[PDB]
Amino acid sequence: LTDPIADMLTRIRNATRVYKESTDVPASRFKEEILRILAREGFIKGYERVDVDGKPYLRVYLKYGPRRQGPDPRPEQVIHHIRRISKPGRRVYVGVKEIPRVRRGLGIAILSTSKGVLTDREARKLGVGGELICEVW
Amino acid sequence: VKELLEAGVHFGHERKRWNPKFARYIYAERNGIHIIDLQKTMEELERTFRFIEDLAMRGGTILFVGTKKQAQDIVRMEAERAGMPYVNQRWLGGMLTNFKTISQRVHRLEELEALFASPEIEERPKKEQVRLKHELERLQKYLSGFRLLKRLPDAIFVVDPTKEAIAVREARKLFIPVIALADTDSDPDLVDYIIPGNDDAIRSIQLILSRAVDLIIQARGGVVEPSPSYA
Amino acid sequence: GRYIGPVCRLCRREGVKLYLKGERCYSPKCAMERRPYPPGQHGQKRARRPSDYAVRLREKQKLRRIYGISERQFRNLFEEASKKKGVTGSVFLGLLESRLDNVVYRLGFAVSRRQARQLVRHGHITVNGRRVDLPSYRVRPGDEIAVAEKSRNLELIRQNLEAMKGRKVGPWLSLDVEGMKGKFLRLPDREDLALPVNEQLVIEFYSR
Amino acid sequence: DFEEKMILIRRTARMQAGGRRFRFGALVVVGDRQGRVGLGFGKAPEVPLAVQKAGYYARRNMVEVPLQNGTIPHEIEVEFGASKIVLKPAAPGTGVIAGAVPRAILELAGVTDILTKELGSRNPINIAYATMEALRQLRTKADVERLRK
RNA sequence: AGCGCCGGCCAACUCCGUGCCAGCAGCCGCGGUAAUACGGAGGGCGCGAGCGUUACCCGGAUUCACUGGGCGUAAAGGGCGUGUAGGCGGCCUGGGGCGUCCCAUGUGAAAGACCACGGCUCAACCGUGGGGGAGCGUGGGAUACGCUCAGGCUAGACGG
RNA sequence: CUGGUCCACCCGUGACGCUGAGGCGCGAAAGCGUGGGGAGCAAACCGGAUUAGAUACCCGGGUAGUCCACGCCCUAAACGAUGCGCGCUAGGUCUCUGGGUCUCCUGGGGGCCGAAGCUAACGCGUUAAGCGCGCCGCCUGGGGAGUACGGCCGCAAGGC
Ligand code: SF4
Ligand SMILES: [Mg+2]
Ligand SMILES: [Mg+2]
Ligand SMILES: [Mg+2]
Ligand SMILES: [Mg+2]
Ligand SMILES: [Mg+2]
Ligand SMILES: [Mg+2]
Ligand SMILES: [Mg+2]
Ligand SMILES: [Mg+2]
Ligand SMILES: [Mg+2]
Ligand SMILES: [Mg+2]
Ligand SMILES: [Mg+2]
Ligand SMILES: [Mg+2]
Ligand SMILES: [Mg+2]
Ligand SMILES: [Mg+2]
Ligand SMILES: [Mg+2]
Ligand SMILES: [Mg+2]
Ligand SMILES: [Mg+2]
Ligand SMILES: [Mg+2]
Ligand SMILES: [Mg+2]
Ligand SMILES: [Mg+2]
Ligand SMILES: [Mg+2]
Ligand SMILES: [Mg+2]
Ligand SMILES: [Mg+2]
Ligand SMILES: [Mg+2]
Ligand SMILES: [Mg+2]
Ligand SMILES: [Mg+2]
Ligand SMILES: [Mg+2]
Ligand SMILES: [Mg+2]
Ligand SMILES: [Mg+2]
Ligand SMILES: [Mg+2]
Ligand SMILES: [Mg+2]
Ligand SMILES: [Mg+2]
Ligand SMILES: [Mg+2]
Ligand SMILES: [Mg+2]
Ligand SMILES: [Mg+2]
Ligand SMILES: [Mg+2]
Ligand SMILES: [Mg+2]
Ligand SMILES: [Mg+2]
Ligand SMILES: [Mg+2]
Ligand SMILES: [Mg+2]
Ligand SMILES: [Mg+2]
Ligand SMILES: [Mg+2]
Ligand SMILES: [Mg+2]
Ligand SMILES: [Mg+2]
Ligand SMILES: [Mg+2]
Ligand SMILES: [Mg+2]
Ligand SMILES: [Mg+2]
Ligand SMILES: [Mg+2]
Ligand SMILES: [Mg+2]
Ligand SMILES: [Mg+2]
Ligand SMILES: [Mg+2]
Ligand SMILES: [Mg+2]
Ligand SMILES: [Mg+2]
Ligand SMILES: [Mg+2]
Ligand SMILES: [Mg+2]
Ligand SMILES: [Mg+2]
Ligand SMILES: [Mg+2]
Ligand SMILES: [Mg+2]
Ligand SMILES: [Mg+2]
Ligand SMILES: [Mg+2]
Ligand SMILES: [Mg+2]
Ligand SMILES: [Mg+2]
Ligand SMILES: [Mg+2]
Ligand SMILES: [Mg+2]
Ligand SMILES: [Mg+2]
Repeated sequence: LTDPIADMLTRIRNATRVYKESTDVPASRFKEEILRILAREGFIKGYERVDVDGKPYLRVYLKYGPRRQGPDPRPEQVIHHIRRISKPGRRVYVGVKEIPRVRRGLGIAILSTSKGVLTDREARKLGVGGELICEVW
Repeated sequence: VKELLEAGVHFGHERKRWNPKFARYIYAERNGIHIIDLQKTMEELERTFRFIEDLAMRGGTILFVGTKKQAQDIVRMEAERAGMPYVNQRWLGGMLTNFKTISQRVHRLEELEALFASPEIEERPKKEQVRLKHELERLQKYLSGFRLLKRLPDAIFVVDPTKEAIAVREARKLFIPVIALADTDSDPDLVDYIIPGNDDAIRSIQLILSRAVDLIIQARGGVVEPSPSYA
Repeated sequence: GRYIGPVCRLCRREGVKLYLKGERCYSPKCAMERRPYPPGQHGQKRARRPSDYAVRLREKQKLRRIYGISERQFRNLFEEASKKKGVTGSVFLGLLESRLDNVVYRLGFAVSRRQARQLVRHGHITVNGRRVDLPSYRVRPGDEIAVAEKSRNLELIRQNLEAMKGRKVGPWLSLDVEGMKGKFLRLPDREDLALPVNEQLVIEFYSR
Repeated sequence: DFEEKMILIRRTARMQAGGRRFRFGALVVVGDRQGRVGLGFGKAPEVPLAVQKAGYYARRNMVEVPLQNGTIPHEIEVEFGASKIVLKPAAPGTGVIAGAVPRAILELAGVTDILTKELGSRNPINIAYATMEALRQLRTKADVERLRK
């Protein structure tokens, strides 16, 4: 394994696309920070720490829309799109004035800064920049 | 309404040839077949019967659809007890999406009903007579229950959605709610109001359809006691 | 310099009345009241479906021919309006409406924009006292436009101001017929101009 | 009722013993310049019948198009079988910057200011379907907040 | 008052002459006896002291794809291993603060680009003022992430 | 004599990993060198038919070669026309091979049908052509052409 953060985001995307209730991911503190940001913004119901085979895991609880009427009744998504930005093979850093605005304000961007893991609006309010982790809308 | 009588007549059906999406209504595999969770059956039945009663109160119509060899008789009597339209022999493709074109045929049916009576005409050539009598037999065979439909219905009652996927497709396309009795080889997403019961045994279908039509009859101010029960 | 040929054919081609002649435009003998089809041999044949480019080109040409401005000046004005802050269509219309010849046509010292151009060019109009002989001069709010003191006793000017004693100028303008002098109050609004033009079509034309 | 704009007409052929026999396909967009737009693709042996059938299909498939000040609430990128459409909101004076097919679809929907680009395959039918899908996926801020909180 | 154009792209159509000739042509293509495509005429369209043509550069070309492409059958997986340099790398704790980010300061000349005002009757042109601006030096701060040092863990890897 | 690989026990080490420009090794058949061998078959070759002709298809013969040792050559529709590693995403069915609580569950291979998804379509679909990350190789209209020239390799044929 080479990218735990991208792996966790892929687990979330794959579990969400089949309307699962919850998905497990190997635990880590940085992953926990990103999950806390996601929960505060309403993209997931929440997360918790559990043990699988004696190993620490994080269980994420997915959230969806109401049932739809028609040929396709599958509910619409709350996480339409989640993408990793900075990668092991190419690191992406932005200053406070290069902070992207995702989806004209409907989406969010997650930043790793010296003040912690922040949303792009949070970082702009604090006037700080750093590594760009991912974008969610 | 039901009160635990479900177990006596049925619990479920179908072995490993299952649809995994049905897993939310399965309890165990004992002989190789899946046993439906009867508490989930009751919980779904409450909602389904509440919706049925609310629809019957407002005067809407329900189209009872069932064409298996285990329901050609139960469906007919149950739907006739309420004076309700039904499809019993074969779903004609487009019976709902092409309702105007298909219902143009019941006009011919009724016109041929007024043709063979003694008063007016018996002077047609005999070969043309046999042609028209073939046409009348086919129209009566395939449209005897469909005749009661004067408009698109407000719900369709289907006894097996896997077997009757074309009817479910037509209903879902037209935004008409679908109620279904479904065993473990069925897709519950396409069914708005599910009853997770066995739909291949005679007594299970009899119980469900009979009590449903009792509720419909009650929703119009009356109590008709006897139903055709056939061991 | 400018277009100096027949002018009713422009109205007949555009399909609408462009009041480019003055008195004859309101007379029954207006060419748009007798032959409302395009000029030439094929003007009375059934029209084919106009393409998108044709529609935008015709709208732009209508707007340009209303003011009698060359395409180079028109495009320079459009790019200038696009540079300015403000809705580019409204800014462009205001910039077009601020030309001196158009301003003195609206004030009533002339009956047509061509006549207003000849009046301005021939030294008959003064802006804030000093004489201006340039039609393209851009009037700013507050500027006073008037007839030259030695030009007040001119028959054409006398008749023009006589015929305007009843007519009322737009809200963005003020006139003193007795004082023979105008005043440019503000940039005209888009609703104040009765222009048979969709300026969105002109903007989209210049986006190509 | 709605304004009707004819987007595409084409003649297709099939073969039999005897030669080619023709059919006409009409792509038609229907809208009221107030938020409703629909697309229809009708095929018929004759052109006026094809246009009539296309309009009939268009009136039975409409989208709600969440307009705001003549523009769209956010940028959108949509793929339909090797065709790609990019839509982006713009200021009230921009106008509609698009190719003929997206321009017709967006103008009949009530969009007055937008920036668009077509990428990949430029087939008009697939571009029109991609435009319709992109208009279907538009969400306002109220929608997303009703979804998340 | 002129120049180009009028088959599609692309705005603007009829008559006569010719007959795979003469000729046109950026691509597709026109012309072989009823040519909106050649030549002329009438008419029309676009610009206008200009209008066309040739040459070259960017665009359209997401057609070298960082933004922003691909490789089963369209062009494209090396015949297969082993492996050097290089590129990338699991969980927890502390130190450093190199990358990274922030603050102050120096530099980033003038002219040019932008914004405002102003002088030539306007404009081109010019004057004044203000703001930006990648990068680099210096001083200070932060430590989430990458790096680095140290100490642990066993889910990767290897061994019995 | 010797390589790989799988399962069970959960015993030891403690991130020791993945990929890999060059390098090195292996690499069907045919072919080449020196010895041996040679039944059958059989390029070239001879004859008979067939045919307008028949430098073929059919028939009768027939030498290298096919076999062995050693040394070269290094190519292919060397194909799953699909690089390797890791993680995640319904199932059903057939089969090979292990462990168990031997109805059945739990590993590792080989096939068929299919969720979601993907694809221009054909089709793929836990043995991905789906969703992702890391590293390598390759493509940029057809022909000229895998040609020419230069360089390296080979006894040659010829290869890169
Ligand atoms: S008389 Fe009529 S047609 Fe002629 S220029 Fe005046 S408005 Fe136009
Ligand atoms: Mg890197
Ligand atoms: Mg359908
Ligand atoms: Mg396409
Ligand atoms: Mg694609
Ligand atoms: Mg293309
Ligand atoms: Mg045209
Ligand atoms: Mg020609
Ligand atoms: Mg010419
Ligand atoms: Mg001729
Ligand atoms: Mg031409
Ligand atoms: Mg000619
Ligand atoms: Mg440009
Ligand atoms: Mg192009
Ligand atoms: Mg480019
Ligand atoms: Mg491009
Ligand atoms: Mg790229
Ligand atoms: Mg490509
Ligand atoms: Mg391929
Ligand atoms: Mg492919
Ligand atoms: Mg090929
Ligand atoms: Mg290619
Ligand atoms: Mg190929
Ligand atoms: Mg290979
Ligand atoms: Mg190959
Ligand atoms: Mg090999
Ligand atoms: Mg090596
Ligand atoms: Mg290796
Ligand atoms: Mg190698
Ligand atoms: Mg190494
Ligand atoms: Mg530092
Ligand atoms: Mg400077
Ligand atoms: Mg001035
Ligand atoms: Mg200055
Ligand atoms: Mg410093
Ligand atoms: Mg690290
Ligand atoms: Mg360590
Ligand atoms: Mg091996
Ligand atoms: Mg151990
Ligand atoms: Mg230890
Ligand atoms: Mg690794
Ligand atoms: Mg390398
Ligand atoms: Mg070999
Ligand atoms: Mg071989
Ligand atoms: Mg050999
Ligand atoms: Mg030999
Ligand atoms: Mg022979
Ligand atoms: Mg012969
Ligand atoms: Mg032989
Ligand atoms: Mg022989
Ligand atoms: Mg021999
Ligand atoms: Mg092979
Ligand atoms: Mg290949
Ligand atoms: Mg490949
Ligand atoms: Mg490789
Ligand atoms: Mg298997
Ligand atoms: Mg299998
Ligand atoms: Mg298969
Ligand atoms: Mg498959
Ligand atoms: Mg398979
Ligand atoms: Mg592919
Ligand atoms: Mg190319
Ligand atoms: Mg070579
Ligand atoms: Mg050579
Ligand atoms: Mg040699
Ligand atoms: Mg070769």
